[PDB]
Parts: sequence; structure tokens; C-alpha cells
Amino acid sequence: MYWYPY
Amino acid sequence: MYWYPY
Amino acid sequence: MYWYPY
Amino acid sequence: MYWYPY
Amino acid sequence: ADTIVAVELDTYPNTDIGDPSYPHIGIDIKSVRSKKTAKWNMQNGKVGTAHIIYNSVDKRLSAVVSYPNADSATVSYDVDLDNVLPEWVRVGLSASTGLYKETNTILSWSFTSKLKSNSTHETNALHFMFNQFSKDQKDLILQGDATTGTDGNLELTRVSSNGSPQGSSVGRALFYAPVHIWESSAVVASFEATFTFLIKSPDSHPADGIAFFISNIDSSIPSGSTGRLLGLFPDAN
Amino acid sequence: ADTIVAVELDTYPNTDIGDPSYPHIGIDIKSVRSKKTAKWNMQNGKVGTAHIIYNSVDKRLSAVVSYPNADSATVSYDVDLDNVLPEWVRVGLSASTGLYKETNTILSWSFTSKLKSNSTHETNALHFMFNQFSKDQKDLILQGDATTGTDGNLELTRVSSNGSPQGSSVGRALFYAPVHIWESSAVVASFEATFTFLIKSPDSHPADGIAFFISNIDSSIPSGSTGRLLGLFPDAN
Amino acid sequence: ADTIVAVELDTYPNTDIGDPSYPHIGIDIKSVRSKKTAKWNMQNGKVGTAHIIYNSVDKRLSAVVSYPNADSATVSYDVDLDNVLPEWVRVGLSASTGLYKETNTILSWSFTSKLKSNSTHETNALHFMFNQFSKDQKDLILQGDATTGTDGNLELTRVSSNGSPQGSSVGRALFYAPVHIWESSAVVASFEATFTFLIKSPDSHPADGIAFFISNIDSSIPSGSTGRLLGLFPDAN
Amino acid sequence: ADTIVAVELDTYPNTDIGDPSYPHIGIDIKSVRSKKTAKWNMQNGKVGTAHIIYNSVDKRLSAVVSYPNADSATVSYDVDLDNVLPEWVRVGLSASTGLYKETNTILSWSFTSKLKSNSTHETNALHFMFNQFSKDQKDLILQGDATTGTDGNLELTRVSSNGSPQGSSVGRALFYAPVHIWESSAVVASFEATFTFLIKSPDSHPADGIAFFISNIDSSIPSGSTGRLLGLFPDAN
Ligand SMILES: [Ca+2]
Ligand SMILES: [Ca+2]
Ligand SMILES: [Ca+2]
Ligand SMILES: [Ca+2]
Ligand SMILES: [Mn+2]
Ligand SMILES: [Mn+2]
Ligand SMILES: [Mn+2]
Ligand SMILES: [Mn+2]
Repeated sequence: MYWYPY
Repeated sequence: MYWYPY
Repeated sequence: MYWYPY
Repeated sequence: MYWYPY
Repeated sequence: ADTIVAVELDTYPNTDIGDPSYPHIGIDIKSVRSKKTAKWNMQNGKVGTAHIIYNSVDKRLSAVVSYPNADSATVSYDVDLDNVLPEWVRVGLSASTGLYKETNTILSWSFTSKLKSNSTHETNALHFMFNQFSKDQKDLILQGDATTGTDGNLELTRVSSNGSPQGSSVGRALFYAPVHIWESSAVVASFEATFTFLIKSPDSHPADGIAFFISNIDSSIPSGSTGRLLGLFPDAN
Repeated sequence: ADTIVAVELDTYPNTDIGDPSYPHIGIDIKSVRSKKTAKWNMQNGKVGTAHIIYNSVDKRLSAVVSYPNADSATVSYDVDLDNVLPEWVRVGLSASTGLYKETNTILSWSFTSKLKSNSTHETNALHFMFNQFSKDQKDLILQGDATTGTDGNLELTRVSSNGSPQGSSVGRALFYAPVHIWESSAVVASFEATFTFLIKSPDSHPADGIAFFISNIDSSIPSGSTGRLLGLFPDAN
Repeated sequence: ADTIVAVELDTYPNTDIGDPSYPHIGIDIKSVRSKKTAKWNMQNGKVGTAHIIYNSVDKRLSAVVSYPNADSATVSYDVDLDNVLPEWVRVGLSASTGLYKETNTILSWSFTSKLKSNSTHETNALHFMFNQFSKDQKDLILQGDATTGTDGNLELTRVSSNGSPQGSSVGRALFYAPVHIWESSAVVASFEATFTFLIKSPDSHPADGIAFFISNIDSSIPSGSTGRLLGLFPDAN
Repeated sequence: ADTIVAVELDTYPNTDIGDPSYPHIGIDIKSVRSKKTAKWNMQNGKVGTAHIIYNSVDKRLSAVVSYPNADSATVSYDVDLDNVLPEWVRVGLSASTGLYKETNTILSWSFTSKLKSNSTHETNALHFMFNQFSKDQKDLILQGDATTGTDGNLELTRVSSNGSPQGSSVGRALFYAPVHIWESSAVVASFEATFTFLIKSPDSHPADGIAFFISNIDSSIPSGSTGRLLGLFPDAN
């Protein structure tokens, strides 16, 4: 899950 | 609940 | 004794 | 000094 | 009224008010009817040790009672103390006897409270440790029949000269200084308590118990709280 | 192989190995893929403080990371450490950089471990506190690129003279003496750790992080554990 | 009258009452005329730290005052406190200003007292640590112009809104609970105190100072003890 | 050679090497011939407690030995340890028997060392506490005939199965981690040690004693240091 770094 | 003292 | 403040 | 054990 | 949070070492089973049918340790939150109990294999005449712990992160009040050479008893309860007790409180020990009796002797008592803020190296703390009590213990507030100095111990309930525990007795001991348990900037708050006790009774059915409690700074023994009410609660509700 | 239990302060999101897409704090139990994570609003250039706590009664490893004037981040995990780590362990700090970099500076580090037995007044304890480090810190085992004394601080990863963090760096610092975390007669076992760190990077994407860990006494940096592996794990499984 | 034992951080030289001609630290035993003094290179505007120590074995009250990056100042005095102070006392901080002024700000304060008896594992202890003060600090007795909460600090003397120290001001802060410094069964008794302060003045000649003191539990600010008398002594005898 | 600083609990009077003619406690600085001694009313079969204290400000090594219900014995010596011991040391306990014997049993041992620098809130510290010993005590370096685990105790000298102390025995126990006793930036350095022991002998003249010592990290039992040399010194000079 997740993929937008910061 | 319970009823036998010790 | 002493007398020159700082 | 000393000489009487205990 | 008085806000009470206590860990009770209940030696007498008052099944009519919720007590299981055996000596037990329980967590009381404003009511003598424990929110959680554990079976306690109490040993008449032996010196025991109770450890009470809690921290604002896990929000779980736990207690462990043990006797030398025996398996301990433990009881836990998930509760956020911030939602039950005021910012400033007082900690103490309470004990009582009713129709039945026992000695409620405390040999030592230690308490540590820490509040860690969101600052670098900022920690507010309080710690006291009594390994011997004096006849004039100025840093303790004695209530009821509690007295100090008898062989360097704290007698929460009346004991006659010949070492006999009196009935219908109630006494409490509170540490003199209020304790800060919550601060707006604290990220971690925690306390640990420990005490060794000697419960002794000439009868096969000792009563009523010892309880470590935390209350509003101005707490006093409720009228008629002898016996089963452990000097903490005014009624059994 | 090495048994690792670590609280990671992960500054770089490696989404392909399970990292959420943002800097975060997590609890790793033998795997770099945290069993639990929390969003961490990391502040490049600011000195932060992490508190790690656990006790054998609640069986919950918790961590709280904060920066002055900001809201803290917390993450907890119910785990019985007795079932994961050996009786004797070593505690330390680890850090790494890969293609991206940051400084992994430790200003202070404290650790306390207590084991309370079923005896009266019996407590085994160990506590160390470093508020300043020396060039010759004999009570620390330095591994990899870790060095001490640079302005009384511990640099876990390589930093050039001009104060620039080097990439592909890995370093660890372990306290010299083994730590006893379990004893057969213990009724309550607990540890608390705290450290202040300064993560600084000239880039908008610093990597890879700092981790407080507990391992078998003979732990060494796994080969190729630079970057995302934080100097703790040999692979990303 | 009040029994006073204090370690003074005297910023103003009142040569007519025995002060050396320079800011200095001294040990006062019932008199403002220090039994022993040491030259103190006081730094207007800098945060300093004072450590006070004593134990019943060596019978020597010592104090060490330091500022970051500077050499410390130390002063010692062989005195048996058992022969000067009562069994039960109260510890606190005091400060004043007169015709000249300065801020007498306390950022943190810690105190530890231990009494070890001739028993196995018997130690009575008290320890408190304030790293931040609140507007309602229930465990402190504020006297005179002392106030808490102003940026989490303790202001012993009046400071106006614009951050300006007022003259002819006196204030004291005592820990709420009495402290037991002597017990008949004690074989070793000792205390350690530490506090960080910030003395700041818009003038080239700040006055009058800060003092850590130990007194009878019922001590109050003597009338007219502003200025050179540091809020501790009624007169200069 | 090995730098030794020890507080000896000498049970046997070897008048030919300077021992007073009675059991006594003494302070040894690199020589078995104590620089200072005090009469010790040793009690065969009773558990005693020794407290050792020192701080860099007063520069006085003191020791207090006591038994329950008895008056304690004390001995002090003004010595600057910075001028005798290296920056890094190891602390331990040593014991021996020769032609005469006794058990040299340690029930508990605690040690605390603190170094306070000239910085705000900077304190380096180490503290360990053993209330029970295990058969595999990884954080202790056992030398000679010393063993652990026998009823959770530390036996410094050989004891046969039937509980009989063997003669010509020598053993030492050192804490695993080196101890930093001096730092360039320290303004106050101090250590406190405490241990409970049980010296027991079937004879009217037990020998030879127990000593708490501080030495260079690499210290080993000198050859032929059994008996009167307490496992610390190679000869009686
Ligand atoms: Ca009951
Ligand atoms: Ca990562
Ligand atoms: Ca003055
Ligand atoms: Ca001898
Ligand atoms: Mn109950
Ligand atoms: Mn991660
Ligand atoms: Mn003065
Ligand atoms: Mn000798």
C-alpha cells in the first residue's frame, strides 16, 4: 500500500 | 457469581 | 576585607 | 603495632 | 464526591456485592465492585509484595501480588486514568476490618511518578520510599486508626498491645505532597507503586483487605466505610 | 541467525518493501517489514527525542517520537518479547544511508532494564546514560562507520569534515555489557530507552533512518545491509 | 527563630556585611555572613547550573556552580548539619533585589535525600524533579513575589510584562512535603540538589542573588529581608 | 602493574604486615598495608552490609559497615582518585582464605557512578544492581574460584557441597563493562557502592576477608595472592 513518498 | 468463600 | 565591587 | 588477634 | 481508583487486595469474599468466592485482587474504578478481579492465594502470616503499574501510552492499570516461593497473581484493566482522575491527586494505602479481622501492616512503600514532555531532557518526577516508619512521620497524612512507629511499621488498622487485630477498624495513609499525573505538554506519563504487607489473623476467615488508592487531594474516609468498603467507598454501589 | 527487534525511525519510503508512502516510525520483529507503523512528521535539521517502553505484564512494545513544539507520533505492538529474544541480549542503535543520505547523529542515549523477582526487596537492574560521548568510549562496541567524540556526539554514519553526510554508509553502537531480560523467578520485567537524535540532510529526500534495536549478544552488521536495510537485516524478507 | 542553612549565589558585593568585593558563592549557616566564600565569575544573561552536596559521613557541605564552556566555581565547608537543623526540614530557593535588580529565574530544580539504616535493604528516600513549572504548582509553597508558569519557569522575584526585573522584590519557593534529614537508625544520610538558573539584568551591577536553603518546616520570609538579605535573614548579624 | 584501590573487610589480623590486632575495615591504595583502618566488630554467621562512597569534590573515600541491631564501623581517607586510577576502570569484589577459612558469600551488590559535566542537563551515569545471581551471569567476569547460582548467591571462595568453606581459595567478580571515572569536562564525579555479605566459619579465627576494589580494566588475580593478600596484591609491600 501507499506510493506518494513524503 | 460465586458463593464458596475461600 | 575587600572593597572593589566586581 | 598491635598483637592481640581478635 | 471523592474520585477513587484503587487496586484492592480483598481477603474476604462478600459475594453479595460482586466479590468472587475467594480472596482476590481487583481493580476498582469509583466502585467497590471491581471492574476486574484475579484469584489470590492469600497466605495468612506471610509477608507479601504488590507492584502496581500504569502508563499513558498503553492505558492499562496492572497489579502483581506475590509471596516468596509462590506463583504470583496478576490482574489488568484497560482504562485511561486521564478520564477518571483530576490533574492533581494524592496516593495512599487504606485498610479495614469489620465483624472479621486481620492486621493490615505495611513494612515498606515506594511510589514513582514521571511525566515526560515534548522537550529535550524535560522530565518531571516524584519518588518516595519508606523502608521504616517513625512515630512522627511528618510526610504522611494519617487518617482513621492508622499509626506509625510500631516496630518501624505502618499499622493501617487497630492492633492491641498483645498483637491482636481489632474489628470494625479503618485507617488510611496518604503521602503528604499532591502528585501531578497529567500535564498538557506530556507525551508519556507513568507511575509505579510497590509495597510489602503482612496480613495476619487468628481466624480462618480474615477481613477485609488492603488497597492502594489514588484520589482527589482532599479525600477523607467515608462515614461507615469499615469492613467490606475498605475505607474507600461510602456505599456498595 | 541474528534475532532482531527494533523500533525504526524510517525517513525514506521504500514502498516496494512495505513502507507506507511517508517517513514513519515502526516496530520490526525479525523483519524490515514493520508489523506496525505510524506516520512521522520528520523535521530535517531539528533535534528529536524517542522513548521506547515495554513490560512483561502488558506485553506491549511502544514508542513515542517527538520534536519540541510539535505533536508527537506513537506506535504500539502487542508482542511477548520472551518468545522472540534470548535471555541475554545486547541493545544498541543502528543507522544507514544508501543512494540518498542524512546525518544520523545521537546526542544522548539512556537505557534502563529492571527484573523484579518474587522475593521481598529483590530487583536486578541496569541503567546507563550517555549525555556526551568520548573519542575512546570503552563501554560501547562500535560497528561499521559509527564513531564517537565529534563534538561529544555519536555519528552512526559517515560525515565528512565539512559536515556532509556520506551515502552507502552503515554503523551501529552497542552497549558493552549484555543485558538480562528474562529470569525464571521474575514476576515483572521491563525496560525503557530514550535517545535524542539529529537527522540532517542537504536533500529534500533524506535516507534511510535510525533504529534502536535489541539482538543476540553476538550481533554484527549483516553484509549489504546499507540503505533501506538499516544495518539490521540481511534482506528485505 | 527560623534555622537557615543556605548556599548563596551572591551577585552583589555588600562589603560592609562581609561580602568579598566581587560576585561569589558562599555557605551561610544561620547568618548572611558566609562562613566560606569562593569567587564567582557570574555571567549576566547566561543559564547556569548549581550542584549542592552533603553526606553525614564526611560532614562537608559543598557547592559547584558552572556555566557552559567556562570553568566552574566551588566552595566547601565542614559542618555537621545534625547539629544545626531539626530532624524535619523544608528545602527551597529564595531570591531578592533591592536598589539594584536582576531576574531570578529557575528553569529546573531537583533534590534527592536518602537515609540508609543499619538494616539489610533499608533506605528511606525522597526525590523530586521539576523541568517545567505550571501556573498551578500544588506541590510547591510560593512565598512573596515568586510565581510559576511564565514560560514554564519559576520567577522568584517580580518581572514586569516587558521582561524587566523589579527592584525591592523577594520571593521563595519551598517543596510542599517536609524532608526527613535525620533518623536514629541511619548510618549514612545524604542529599544532593541541582538547579539551573537565569540571572539577567539590564544594569552593570545586578543584585542581589539566589540561594538554595534548608529551614524549619514553618519558615516564612523575614520582614525587611529584601535586597542583601536574600529573603532568608531578618538582619545582617 | 595492576592499579588497586580497595576497601577491605579484613577478618584476620596479620600483625606482621601492619594489620591491627583485630578484625577491621581498611582503605588500601596500591598496598595491602591499609592507609587507614577502623575496628570492626565482625559477626560470624550474620549478614552484613557495606556502603562505599566518594566524590571528586571532597576527595574522600569512606566506607560504613554494619550488621542489623549493632553499631556500625566507619573509616575514611582523603585521597584524590584521579591521581591513582586510570580514566577507565573496572569494579569488583575479591575474597580469599589461607590456612584459616570462612565463606565469602555475596547476596547483593549495587554500584552507581555519575559524571556531571559543565553543560545544562548533562550527566553520564552507570548503575547496576544484583539482588540474585544466576549460574550463567554473562555481565560478570568471574576469576579464580568465584561461582554464581548457588541459591542465587555469589561465592567468592570455594565452598564444598556440605556448606564448608575451603582454605587456600581466592576468587574475584568484576562487572563486565568498564567504568568511566574521569572526564575532562566533568565538574563533579562520584560513585557509591553497596553490598551485603555473609561471612561464616566453623572456626573461632576466620580468614581472610572480602574487599571491594577498583582496578585497571585488565586486572587478574596476582599469583600467590591467597590468604592475607586478598586476591588483590602480589606481595605484602
Ligand atoms: Ca470483600
Ligand atoms: Ca525505508
Ligand atoms: Ca550581597
Ligand atoms: Ca589480614
Ligand atoms: Mn473485592
Ligand atoms: Mn520502514
Ligand atoms: Mn554574600
Ligand atoms: Mn588489613
